[PDB]
Amino acid sequence: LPENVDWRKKGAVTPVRHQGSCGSCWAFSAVATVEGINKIRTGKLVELSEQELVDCERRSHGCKGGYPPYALEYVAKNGIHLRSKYPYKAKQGTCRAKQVGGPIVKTSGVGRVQPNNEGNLLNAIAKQPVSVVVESKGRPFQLYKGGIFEGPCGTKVDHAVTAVGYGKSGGKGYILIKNSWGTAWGEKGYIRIKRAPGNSPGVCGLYKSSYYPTKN
Ligand SMILES: [Hg+2]
Repeated sequence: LPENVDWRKKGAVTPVRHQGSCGSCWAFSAVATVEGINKIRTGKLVELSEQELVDCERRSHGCKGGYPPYALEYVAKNGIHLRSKYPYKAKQGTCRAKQVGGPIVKTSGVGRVQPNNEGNLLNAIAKQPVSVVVESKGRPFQLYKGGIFEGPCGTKVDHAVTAVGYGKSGGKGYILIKNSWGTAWGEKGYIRIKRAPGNSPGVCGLYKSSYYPTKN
């Protein structure tokens, strides 16, 4: 695979956002992967609506969490609106998907990374942004303000974020994660999580559950 990939270098990653007052990480992560395969297949970076998935993705639970593959299923069946035509309110509303103008971004299906294995994950990352899970409940994670993150954390994953790159940095393997906690957190909104090698739940269960949208 390439030894280092950064989708931000590619123009495939939109600015860091903030969830505000809502458990919508599932939606923000599915959004970010969909922006990325979007820019990769079409050349156009656009920002898409997290609020469409909070209000319309009925299998997820709004502002009380959700599941990145369901969201990704949602986009494959229904496509998904411009963040500007269906703006983010940080609470669960009724689904307005029908009433919103602008172009729909559409995908065709969902890719499941075979979990618990480093190279499977990077093979996916080396092709596009991937939705992954992490255990975020640990103080070290919530107070993370930069460096290669090795824990401590457990594998009780509770938070969906987006793998937007991976690489080696003054010799450690990491994965480059876009969080949705604002640019105040971590390295201006990103985290570099230590790569466990081969077959592993990953640092902080980083390998336990990886999905991406398929398109074009
Ligand atoms: Hg979360």
